[PDB]
Amino acid sequence: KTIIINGVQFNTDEDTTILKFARDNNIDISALCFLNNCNNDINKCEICTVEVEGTGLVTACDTLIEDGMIINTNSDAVNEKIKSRISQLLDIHEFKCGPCNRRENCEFLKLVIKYKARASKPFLPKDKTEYVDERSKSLTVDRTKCLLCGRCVNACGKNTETYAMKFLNKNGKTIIGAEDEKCFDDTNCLLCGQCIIACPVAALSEKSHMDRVKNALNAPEKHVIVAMAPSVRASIGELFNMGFGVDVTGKIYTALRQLGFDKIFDINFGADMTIMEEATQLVQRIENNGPFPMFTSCCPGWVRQAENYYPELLNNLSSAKSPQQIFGTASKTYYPSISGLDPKNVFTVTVMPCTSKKFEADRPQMEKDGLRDIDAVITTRELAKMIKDAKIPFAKLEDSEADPAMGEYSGAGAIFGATGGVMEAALRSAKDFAENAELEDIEYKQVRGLNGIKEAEVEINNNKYNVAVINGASNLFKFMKSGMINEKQYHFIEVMACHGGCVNGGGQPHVNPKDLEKVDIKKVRASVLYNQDEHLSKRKSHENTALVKMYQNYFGKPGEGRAHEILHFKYKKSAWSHP
Ligand code: 402
Ligand code: SF4
Ligand code: SF4
Ligand code: SF4
Ligand code: SF4
Ligand code: FES
Ligand SMILES: [Mg+2]
Ligand SMILES: [Mg+2]
Repeated sequence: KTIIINGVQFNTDEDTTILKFARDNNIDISALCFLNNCNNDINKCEICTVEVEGTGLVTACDTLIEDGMIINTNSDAVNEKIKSRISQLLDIHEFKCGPCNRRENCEFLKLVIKYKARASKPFLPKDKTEYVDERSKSLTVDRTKCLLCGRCVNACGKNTETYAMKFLNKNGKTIIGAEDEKCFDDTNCLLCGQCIIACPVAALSEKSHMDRVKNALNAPEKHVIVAMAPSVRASIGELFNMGFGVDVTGKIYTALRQLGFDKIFDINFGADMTIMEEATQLVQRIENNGPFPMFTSCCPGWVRQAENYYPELLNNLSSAKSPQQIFGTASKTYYPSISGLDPKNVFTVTVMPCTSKKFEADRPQMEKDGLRDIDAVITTRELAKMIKDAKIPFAKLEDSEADPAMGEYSGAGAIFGATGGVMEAALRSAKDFAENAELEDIEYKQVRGLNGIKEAEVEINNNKYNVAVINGASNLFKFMKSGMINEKQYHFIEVMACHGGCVNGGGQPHVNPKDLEKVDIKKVRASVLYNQDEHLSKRKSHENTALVKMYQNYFGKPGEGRAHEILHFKYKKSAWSHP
């Protein structure tokens, strides 16, 4: 219980690692491959090296403290070891930060500066083509940056339990990649991008849509609509040193105008649309007394999980399009009818916290009359890069508002970005629809928060119903495999692939791992959303006035006829085959 670190004595009953004990006691220990409570078991980076008297050099991140330990974190032996390991990394690292997309927030660069490290022989490949894989609609790899730290492999395992990201033996050398070095899209990968979030450097990235967007903007005849996800207004401010949990909605609208977008709408409008359709489908099922359960279908990471692991549930998914695609569909049909635009000249761009959204947008059948629902999807990070490249002073911009026709949104739509958000929003409408009433108690705190699996009983029209909120792809696996699905009859289930909801999406700003233990990123980003909900006068999707008018004037009644024909999408399992 007694340990000495750099000459300082501590008394403690704690059972923890040297790294965690030292950092709790404000002692600096560097780390690289340690993240998500694990390190690279096979190829330890050893950046967390410390000296334990009587033992030698040990890795602090996976060595437990023991009574009587005398530890030096900053001896010559230690600093030369760490510097040596960083130098070896530089030997396989294309160290050219100028045009690098992690230039502003790279963990490796920070370590190189800290230890004054240099390559024993600079790595300068002639042909990066063999190092880069951009076949995916969603994820790209640049192995000239890869430190083989395993953080993406561990994060895939931890977050999704698919292990789609693996170590591979290629040409007799170790790389990371997909099963058999396939394109990720052709594997059980969810394209959720949690591996990207985990990456300390620029080796993993989103598939860029930025030139699709800039081309559309500069095309004379193109009318470029832009619309951002719920999570974007709660996040993007982090990349302009505005801190965490800042609502920057009004600034984003202003910046998008300054970027030259022709119409400023909002995906939250599409969220209200999804609710209109999905809550209607839920009431339909309640009155048909089936089929049950109905699952949400707005998360393309979860749709891919269902496709790849549970195709028997594909017919249990709501046929309502996701906020992105339903908005997109409306952008090519309703929007011209109220604007005069030639549908073929409309180019619809979304801004998402999500890499999987790019795959969804590019699904061959997400189209009508030769017109894509969505033409481009850029991540939070990409929009930040566009803003910085345009030299727009984001933090000092005035607030503007969205164009109302497809920009208004309710508080129900606003909270989509948090785990349990869709559930809560959908219940607010379904209850009003089924009872043909406008109920006052609308908050469903039971489905909120970061618990991995959330259940609640709701009563609708003198009948009790069972709902569940699955928070993260690994938790969907747990729910199903453990038979939790069978311990009662579920009627409506929300699934999000990313733990925390879209606020923790694969397209979101990276956050430093130590600032990550300072701030709960999942809760602080979500707090912006719930707070908008609390202060909006319209808190149900079906009270959205521009939505109501669009339905009254163009689509008709949700869930039926026109709305069904246009605003819905069904996923179908493959017929039985041998082999
Ligand atoms: N389409 C859509 Fe969604 C909405 O609204 C986003 O835009 Fe999400 C967010 N934020 C993302 O990415 S998707 C999963 N449904 C919940 S939130
Ligand atoms: S990954 Fe980091 S260290 Fe490597 S070139 Fe990019 S910014 Fe520089
Ligand atoms: S995108 Fe998601 S599922 Fe695919 S390798 Fe990365 S973490 Fe795993
Ligand atoms: S892609 Fe990134 S997280 Fe994965 S091993 Fe390479 S450097 Fe580490
Ligand atoms: S939870 Fe949100 S960000 Fe994550 S994969 Fe699903 S839609 Fe994308
Ligand atoms: S951080 Fe401890 S071995 Fe990598
Ligand atoms: Mg370990
Ligand atoms: Mg233009």
